[PDB]
Amino acid sequence: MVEREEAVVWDILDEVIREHPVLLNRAPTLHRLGIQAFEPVLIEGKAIQ
Amino acid sequence: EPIIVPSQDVVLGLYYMTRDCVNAKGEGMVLTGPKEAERLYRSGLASLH
Amino acid sequence: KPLVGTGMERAVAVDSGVTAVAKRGGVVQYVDASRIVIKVNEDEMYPGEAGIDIYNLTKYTRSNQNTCINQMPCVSLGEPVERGDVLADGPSTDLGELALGQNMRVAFMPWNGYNFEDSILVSERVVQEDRFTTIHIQELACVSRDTKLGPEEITADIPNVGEAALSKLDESGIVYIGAEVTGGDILVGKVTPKGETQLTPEEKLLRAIFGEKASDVKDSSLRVPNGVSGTVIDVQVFTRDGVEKDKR
Amino acid sequence: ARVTVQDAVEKIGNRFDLVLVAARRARQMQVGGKDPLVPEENDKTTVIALREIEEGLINNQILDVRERQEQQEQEA
Amino acid sequence: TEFLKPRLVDIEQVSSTHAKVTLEPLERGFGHTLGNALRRILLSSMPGCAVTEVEIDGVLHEYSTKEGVQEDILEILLNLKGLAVRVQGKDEVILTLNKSGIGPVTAADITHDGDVEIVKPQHVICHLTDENASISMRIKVQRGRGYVPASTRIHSEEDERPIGRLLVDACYSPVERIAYNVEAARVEQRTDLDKLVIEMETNGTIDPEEAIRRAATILAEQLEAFV
Amino acid sequence: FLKPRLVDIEQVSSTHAKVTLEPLERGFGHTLGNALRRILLSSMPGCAVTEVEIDGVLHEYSTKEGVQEDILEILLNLKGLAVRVQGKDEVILTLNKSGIGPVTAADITHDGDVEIVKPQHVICHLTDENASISMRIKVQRGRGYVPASTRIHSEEDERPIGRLLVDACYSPVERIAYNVEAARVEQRTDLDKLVIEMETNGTIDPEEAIRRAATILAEQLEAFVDL
Amino acid sequence: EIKELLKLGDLPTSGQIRLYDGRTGEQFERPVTVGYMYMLKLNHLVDDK
Repeated sequence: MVEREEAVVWDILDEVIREHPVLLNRAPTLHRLGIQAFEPVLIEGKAIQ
Repeated sequence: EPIIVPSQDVVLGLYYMTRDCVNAKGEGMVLTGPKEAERLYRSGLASLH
Repeated sequence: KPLVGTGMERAVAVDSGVTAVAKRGGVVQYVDASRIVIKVNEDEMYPGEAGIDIYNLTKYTRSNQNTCINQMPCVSLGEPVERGDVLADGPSTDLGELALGQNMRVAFMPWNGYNFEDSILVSERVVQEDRFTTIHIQELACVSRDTKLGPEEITADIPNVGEAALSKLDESGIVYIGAEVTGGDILVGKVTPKGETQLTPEEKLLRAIFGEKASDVKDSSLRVPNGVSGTVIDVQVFTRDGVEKDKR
Repeated sequence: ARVTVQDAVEKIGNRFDLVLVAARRARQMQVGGKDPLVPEENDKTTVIALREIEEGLINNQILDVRERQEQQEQEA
Repeated sequence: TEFLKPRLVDIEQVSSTHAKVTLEPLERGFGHTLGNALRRILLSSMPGCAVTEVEIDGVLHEYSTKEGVQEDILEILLNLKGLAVRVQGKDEVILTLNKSGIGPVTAADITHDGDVEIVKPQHVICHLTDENASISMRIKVQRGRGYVPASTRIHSEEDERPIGRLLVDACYSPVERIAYNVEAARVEQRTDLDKLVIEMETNGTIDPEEAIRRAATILAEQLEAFV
Repeated sequence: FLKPRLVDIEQVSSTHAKVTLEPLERGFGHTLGNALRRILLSSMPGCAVTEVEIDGVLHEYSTKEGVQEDILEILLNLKGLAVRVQGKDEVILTLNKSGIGPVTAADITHDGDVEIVKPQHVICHLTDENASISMRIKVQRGRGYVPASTRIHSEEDERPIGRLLVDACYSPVERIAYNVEAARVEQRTDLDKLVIEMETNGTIDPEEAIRRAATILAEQLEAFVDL
Repeated sequence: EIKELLKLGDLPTSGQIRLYDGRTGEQFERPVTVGYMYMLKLNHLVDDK
């Protein structure tokens, strides 16, 4: 189903994204202020907003 | 200290907001609420300062 | 080209070797794309087998950065030149003149966070006209023709697939002359022998019956790089030093 | 959505032990061991556990009670 | 060519404060063509009712004194502009306030005409302190469209040369706050379409849903030449 | 609440014109003129070449043996051609040119539905006489910028790889400015006269467009009337 | 010479026109800096990131 990216599985994808905490850590991070947590939003792009 | 201090763009935004001068359209009238004050400048029948 | 430069635009074209220059003047006779046939004026036309010059242009090739380079014909048909003028355009050049990018109507106004210090805001008109686009023609090396384990052949015996993959793999088992390869297809077929220790006794006997090479030669071809979707334009082949290939 | 967790601090303010406890509760919710009591608002188990602690209905006290309660239910 | 139709609207409601409309789906700049539109229309093109003039009687100034008042005639004027009123088959109407004694002069003590309906009679106009406090005003409420500041309207009768009237800002806007927001809507396999979310508030001379269908008719009105 | 109305569309040139609306009310013509702008830049059924299967071209990274330009270039010059369709949404043509000369856009198999705005638009340059280049041009109709990129995901398994595609930008409209000013009628203080100064590429007619675009606004009012 | 060419064109002596937002249509108070500059895209591509 995901082999064809069925619109169905995207709604299942939704279910596993709605309130799923995410951790964001940059590379040039030397101090702890480069690590936080957020909430996902479906973005049609290549870069992490 | 709440580490995140408005850097530059956002600072200027609020800086051009809260600011005073001598010449401005409507300078002198009275309003019973900042709510209609909102609907006063979004229309633009008076100056922001 | 930059409208407001300093006057060294043609100076880049002349002091660089990205544009095909003329060593003699004269009416161009047959300009196509990969060739520019020139007729030279007699005042500077050699008394040695007359004088018809030629300039060959690189047509959509690769570079170090694997970026595309194409000498674009700036001279049309029936147009004379001077001993020191241009015939082609290297990458990022306009009439020889150094033309790096393009100039637009730039403005400086704060506007809904799309410009925070480094953040830039551009009109969709750019990619709607496709003015700023690049071409990445890439080269991937392939090996074949005798690995000590067994003399290799290109494609020949190709298992693990049907005939769907061969729709673009001709009578040589090589990729088409302009295919749309994507995801995980195969570029060129590469065959390689297997091994002694791994053959089972129930396939050593059946091995010495159904041919000379039953379950020995496998499919270990060079495949389309995982994660790319492009178009094969040119094939650079090198036949065995001494013995030719087969047909392609 | 959830603006802060300062209300969790009002009840159980360890800031770390919180993580431990409610996480185990969310796992009993995963494995069919149990099920929630506070209706979810599309919130997956993590955020659901957060609500439970801020109101203060299912904290460490009650969770250990549930543990020993299941012990009478499995034994007999 | 294939066009798409606006559907699914979440009428998020909280009493009289705000209603937030969530409609899906929108396209490249449709959350703008929609949002911006409502804003300017709800500001300088929306019919409503509000006080235009207030003749006290003797004192026709805002910075004076009136024995029996804990406020100032100035504060009185502000509450007058904020009074939520709505008429039906009348344009302009003048009422009368006849109050005396120690107490909050609410919007109920005014004279209620067969068209003048104070939607919030609880709205205290002015605070009236101790003893006598003989206050009596002649108020002029009018029907208009938008917002008429006194700054641009320098009355040609008793304010150009004389006094006898006061100049307030008639708020003919049945709303209070216009905050439209753009947020990525999402069609399953498709890309990022948009979802217009409108945080809109109304005073009381109209409730959220009615207001939506109202301007909708006026939009068809100003699109009547073609659509 | 006077209805709105246009006047004769002042055709200064075939490429650009100007409409004028006299019956406008305070505020409407301004925000609605901006609202129309987005619509007259989005929901517009444009025409764009999608699939061009060329004679001796397996890929656009080649040059026809007999032409001066490059195939990639020629495809952009095909996007430079403004064409109209009347009945069908899609039509396949065939360019047939031979002989030394700037290939005008009138040598193609001209269907009664295919309608060029300027048959003088040179697509490519033939430099030889024995080179008859032929190419089937599959052009269709849709709205907004719809690239071949977003369309190759379905693909329909395009095995015939002699078929080289191009990005379909479906936008006839171009530059839209609106001139708001005092509308001088003798019975009113001042109304609004919207002089819509428009630029087009020259494919779809303005009036057709504005009634059609206002009907799309009607689509976008549907749920705004529905509560 | 510069101002002379803005005068030699039908352009503003200043080089700052009052624009009308494509998302509003109002005058960006105090004419804004406008004109052409030669851009330059770098070889840093997101597919290599």
